[PDB]
Amino acid sequence: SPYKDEPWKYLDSEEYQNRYGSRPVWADYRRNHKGGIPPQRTRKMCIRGNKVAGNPCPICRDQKLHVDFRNVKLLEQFVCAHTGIIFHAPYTGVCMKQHKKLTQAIQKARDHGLLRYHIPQVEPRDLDFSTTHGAVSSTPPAPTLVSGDPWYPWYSWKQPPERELSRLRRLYQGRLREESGPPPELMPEV
Amino acid sequence: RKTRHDPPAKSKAGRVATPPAVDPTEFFVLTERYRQYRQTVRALRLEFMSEVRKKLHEARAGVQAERKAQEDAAEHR
Amino acid sequence: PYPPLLRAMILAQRQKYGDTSTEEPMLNLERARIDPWDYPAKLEAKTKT
Amino acid sequence: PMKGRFPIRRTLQYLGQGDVVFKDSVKVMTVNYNTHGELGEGARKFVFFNIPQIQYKNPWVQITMFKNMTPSPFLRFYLDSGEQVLVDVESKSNKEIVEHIRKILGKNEETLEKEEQEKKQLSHPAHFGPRKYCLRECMCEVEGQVPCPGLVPLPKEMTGKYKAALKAT
Amino acid sequence: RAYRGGHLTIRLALGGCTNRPFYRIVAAHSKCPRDGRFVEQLGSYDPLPNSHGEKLVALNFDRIRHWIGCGAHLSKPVEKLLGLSGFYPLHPMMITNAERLRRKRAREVLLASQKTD
Amino acid sequence: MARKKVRPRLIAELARRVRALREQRERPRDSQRYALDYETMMRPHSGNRLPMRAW
Amino acid sequence: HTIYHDISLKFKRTHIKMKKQPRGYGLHCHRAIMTICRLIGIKDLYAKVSGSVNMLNLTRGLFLGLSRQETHQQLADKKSLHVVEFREECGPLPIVVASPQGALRKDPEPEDEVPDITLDWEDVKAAQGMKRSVWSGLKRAAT
Amino acid sequence: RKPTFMDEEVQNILIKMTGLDLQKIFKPALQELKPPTYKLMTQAQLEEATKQAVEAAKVRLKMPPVLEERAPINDVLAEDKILEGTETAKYVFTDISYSIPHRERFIVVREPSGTLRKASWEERDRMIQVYFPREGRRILTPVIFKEENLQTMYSQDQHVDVLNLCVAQFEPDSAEYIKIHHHTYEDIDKCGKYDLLRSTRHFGGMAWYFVNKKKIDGLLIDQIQRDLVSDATSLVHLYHILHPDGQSAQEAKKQGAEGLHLIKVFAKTEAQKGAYIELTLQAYQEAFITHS
RNA sequence: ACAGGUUUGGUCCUGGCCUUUCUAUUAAUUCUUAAUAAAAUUACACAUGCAAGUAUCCGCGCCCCGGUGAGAAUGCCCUCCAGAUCUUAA
Ligand SMILES: [Mg+2]
Ligand SMILES: [Mg+2]
Ligand SMILES: [Mg+2]
Ligand SMILES: [Mg+2]
Ligand SMILES: [Mg+2]
Ligand SMILES: [Mg+2]
Ligand SMILES: [Mg+2]
Ligand SMILES: [Mg+2]
Ligand SMILES: [Mg+2]
Ligand SMILES: [Mg+2]
Ligand SMILES: [Zn+2]
Ligand SMILES: [Zn+2]
Repeated sequence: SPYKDEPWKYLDSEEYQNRYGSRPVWADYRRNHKGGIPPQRTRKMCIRGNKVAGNPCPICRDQKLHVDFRNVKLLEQFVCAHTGIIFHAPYTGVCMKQHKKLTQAIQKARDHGLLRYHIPQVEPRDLDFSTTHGAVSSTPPAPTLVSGDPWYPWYSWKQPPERELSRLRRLYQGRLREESGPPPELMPEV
Repeated sequence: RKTRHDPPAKSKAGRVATPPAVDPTEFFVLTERYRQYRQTVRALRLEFMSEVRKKLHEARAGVQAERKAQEDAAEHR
Repeated sequence: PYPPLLRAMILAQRQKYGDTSTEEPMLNLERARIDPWDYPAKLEAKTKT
Repeated sequence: PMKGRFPIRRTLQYLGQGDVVFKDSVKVMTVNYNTHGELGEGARKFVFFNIPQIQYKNPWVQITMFKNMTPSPFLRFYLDSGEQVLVDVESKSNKEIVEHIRKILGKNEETLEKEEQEKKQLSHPAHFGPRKYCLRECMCEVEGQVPCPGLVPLPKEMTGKYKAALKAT
Repeated sequence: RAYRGGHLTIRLALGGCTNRPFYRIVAAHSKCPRDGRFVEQLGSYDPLPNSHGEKLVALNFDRIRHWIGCGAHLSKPVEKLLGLSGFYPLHPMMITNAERLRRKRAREVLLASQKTD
Repeated sequence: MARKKVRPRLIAELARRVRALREQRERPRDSQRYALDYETMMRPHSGNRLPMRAW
Repeated sequence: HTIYHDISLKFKRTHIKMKKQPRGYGLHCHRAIMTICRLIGIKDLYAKVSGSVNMLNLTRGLFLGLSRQETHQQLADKKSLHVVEFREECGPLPIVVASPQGALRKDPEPEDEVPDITLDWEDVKAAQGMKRSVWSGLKRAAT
Repeated sequence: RKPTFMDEEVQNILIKMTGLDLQKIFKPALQELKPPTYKLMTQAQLEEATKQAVEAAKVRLKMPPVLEERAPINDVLAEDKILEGTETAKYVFTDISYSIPHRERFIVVREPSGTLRKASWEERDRMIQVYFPREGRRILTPVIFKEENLQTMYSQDQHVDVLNLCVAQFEPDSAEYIKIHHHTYEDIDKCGKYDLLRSTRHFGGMAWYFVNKKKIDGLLIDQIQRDLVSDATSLVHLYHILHPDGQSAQEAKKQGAEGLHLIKVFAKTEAQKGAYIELTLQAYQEAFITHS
């Protein structure tokens, strides 16, 4: 591809109109299979390194066709103009590595307004809009909240009495541990 | 796990559990908070039991249930 | 005092029914008395009345 | 299907479109009709068409028919309390009997609507589980959260092997 | 299945994916397995934060209070999440763990100050 | 549950009576039940070891 | 692009059942019926051949069924009523395609509460979703 | 007694000014298709079908509620200093209950600093979308709503789709909702694309925005050029009702002019392109009087 | 099933088989890394390690988890629940 910057230029160029014309890129492509019904799984990847795996895909046979979310005329050939659904790989004839990328490009183009799709009429989320309820409005703060005190007074670290400390140390002999007073208020950083 | 009819292992047949180190100044201040929290959760459980009783009575003999119980028989007659 | 979220729930419950009473709600601890672990328990069978 | 006189009355759509739902008190419906005379034409058409419609939506209610026992066609509903509702039909058409039955003993529009609205509550959109009961299996598929490891590989800083290896040194 | 006893417990069933835990808050029997038969699912917990740096937690408070009034017990992480939410008071285990973390930070600062000079 | 081809098991019912009789006749007396070896801190009846804080 | 009405024809020993299809169901028929429709002009069609599969009888029965079609205009002429099309996507919009040219009869048609139609079990299964055949939902090539 | 968008005196006029165009209302979308149905009907039955279709299109043309910008949520329920750095991320708690509305759900957040506050709107709506998803909503902000993609979608004259997507995505009382609505209302009357909103369910909304922004020149000339005299004499009445204190509303009362002169008086009193409006009215007169 | 091959000098009809699609186990050939899911011959017999501990003694649980499908056409769904467990005065 000489363009490498504008995939839509090739679709309007002359060398495309004389080859494909008004017919989609997968018009004359026919996929071979084993019996009367083709497999539900198409070729995984048709280009391994530099070797082409025999009969190439309609997209992969001409390297000037770039899969991109900008050139919508190429992606429109893979979406039914009536049902608005994505053509599957057995329907198109492309390899799965390109079919997944085409699905991603179609979604990216629909997420950019470039490709049209159905937009249903949806009613609003809430039947009534009430901003007066206590869920979204401000609540009257607690007297312990406006004073700067914890929600429960026993949340703070209180020093136990020395008699209780001795009563605990008398019963927990042998397993005694180093004492530790109130922890710091603010934890320093590294 | 094991079963009631399985004998214990030889490595733990003569094994006794060992308690860890105990810090009293922390253990007491933790047990007091334990009690202050357990009384609060007990009160909250009692509040929830009262709410459940209220809802069960509203569902059994409620002023909304009796209206239907009467109007259905009236319309039936 | 009630916990913060439950306090907000209670303040928003009666507010919808037209109750402008800004009185502080408290949780009662009358029946919340519990015995310590050193309190010995009974060993007889409970009578289902 | 093809076999039978009216193959349409043996389809799921025909049996589902019949909106005749009794109350919880009706238990037995004894329909006694005749096979002669121009009068019992409505009762015969009712037995031929609307009996499966009612039986499909009332599976617990017994429906028993009788032919050539009394010269007057009638229906007899046996309620749970023991009250016997007798409905005589002599010249009523097919739809008239259905409307009369729905008027005398049936579920109202509001009665059906409240029940079908309460049944919707059991399936909750916020829960998680299999596709049979919940809309999502693993929370990875949520657009905002972290994707599933089988679909998107997790970075090395989040792998449990890297955390178990950095702690060894 | 039929059990000999057990008590209703509101716990967290760890049903998720490898290196991606996912706890479903559920009230179930105590003698049933973790991801086994349950009574009612109430909420969900996501341990790993999303792109917004938020750990999503779900609580069906109306059913939670109903089951607790019915006599369901709670577990340690359930109590921790309830204390973080504010439906229940903060757990003393969380308090003492915060205190231990502050003491560890203080010891780290002291060691960094004594190793610098 | 309740079938027509249910066999009336009698051994399962007789074992209940046997074990009920053996529970009362061979009931270990509280003396040797609470007997205690002050050397190994092991109960000779059940085989449990006492905790370390009670030593 | 499609045929007017569903045609269920029975030739000598070949039973052909062809159903009308929208713009999105293009020529999902036998490999010979598709070849014939591609030269006729039909772009969307579904057809099922049961019984015999003889090529000559298949062609003759297909042509007979396609020739015995009833145009909307002829139906409106023979019934003196408006042929109102109700597109499922266009909602309750009463689209009119054919008008009964001539004497417009003001007598309403007899509304039958139960249409005595001759359905087929092969269609009842498709309507109820009982078609568990693995060859039914296979992805095939394009037209 | 400030007239609101939900008032009958405004709604009955907006419906008449929008009008009923079934050929655009019941338009085949780009979804799955099914074979059509056919049935023989009389002329009376055809009229009944058309009136039922009108009754159904009323629901299609049901207007979306337009509100003001909601106040940001900033309220602290409790403060815990012991949670200064115990956690790295913040915990978002959402109350799940099918029997309560969404406007009354408690969406709280415990920050890692130790505070427990209420969540803002952008977080509350996101959590409501996560725990109760509806078709047409994206958890994250879609990229199409940026200036580039939005300008491209405007150039592709998809404003109706833009509005139907924004209404489904955002709340009608949020900030970005009003932002995008005013942005597309700027472009439609900048480029003169009022016809794209002729029979949609947003014509009332754009008219109610234009009567508040006092930009009626383009919409008025576009309504006059389409031979719509009733839709203009109804718009001038909406303007007079919404702005009672004004020379345009007082001169009309003191003159007692008819609906046809209500446009000329509005073009003379408070119109910017009054000469253009007068020229368009004269061109409409010299054509309609001669042709009918 | 959108079907195709196959009888006969040849045609039509009836008709069975196979091919065409999708999943799982084994065997042959080949083979480079990660992640995810799953590891499935055996109710044939087992060497060895671990899987039930807690606690100031009391007590509590000790096929609960987990494992398997030999027997049972066993069963699916629906009323009633004795009895057992948690909190209460109920
Ligand atoms: Mg064993
Ligand atoms: Mg796993
Ligand atoms: Mg054959
Ligand atoms: Mg032969
Ligand atoms: Mg192998
Ligand atoms: Mg080998
Ligand atoms: Mg023990
Ligand atoms: Mg098992
Ligand atoms: Mg047997
Ligand atoms: Mg019981
Ligand atoms: Zn390829
Ligand atoms: Zn996952």
